[PDB]
Amino acid sequence: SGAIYVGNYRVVNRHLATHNDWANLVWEDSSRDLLVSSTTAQGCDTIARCDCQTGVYYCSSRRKHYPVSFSKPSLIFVEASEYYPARYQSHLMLAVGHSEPGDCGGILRCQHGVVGIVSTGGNGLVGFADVRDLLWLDEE
Ligand SMILES: Cc1cc(CNC(=O)c2cn(C)c3ccccc23)on1
Ligand SMILES: [Zn+2]
Repeated sequence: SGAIYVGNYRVVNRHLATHNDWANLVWEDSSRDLLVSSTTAQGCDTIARCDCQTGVYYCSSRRKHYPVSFSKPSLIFVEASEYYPARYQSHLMLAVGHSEPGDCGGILRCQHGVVGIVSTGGNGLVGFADVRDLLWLDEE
């Protein structure tokens, strides 16, 4: 579990969105595994605006933050899971690291801020849904 809290927005994995998230929907994209809902209180997280390929991610199944190198956001084939059939997921970055289904929502960050959240995994790889291209998260 986990979310990004920026301005009056809550960014979560679309497959973990609650009824309250859907009832207060701002934007959602199934191909990116992202859903954004509105909040009453303002958030503390800052979004990175860069093309970094190194950062640190939070792994709840180890209670640890790990430094990783990750690929640029791309269209990648993801194996079938409890939440999606086997399909191509867009704006996805991969790194070598541990992850389990429940690690979804853990933040990946760099020197400029939040880069994305854990979304996929298996076979010693961890995949992150990028949010750096969503410029509207900083305004409105
Ligand atoms: C132990 C162990 C090792 C693994 C292997 N990781 C996985 O299967 C998954 C890791 N993440 C972040 C996912 C998201 C959606 C669906 C599956 C996964 O799972 N349990
Ligand atoms: Zn950066």
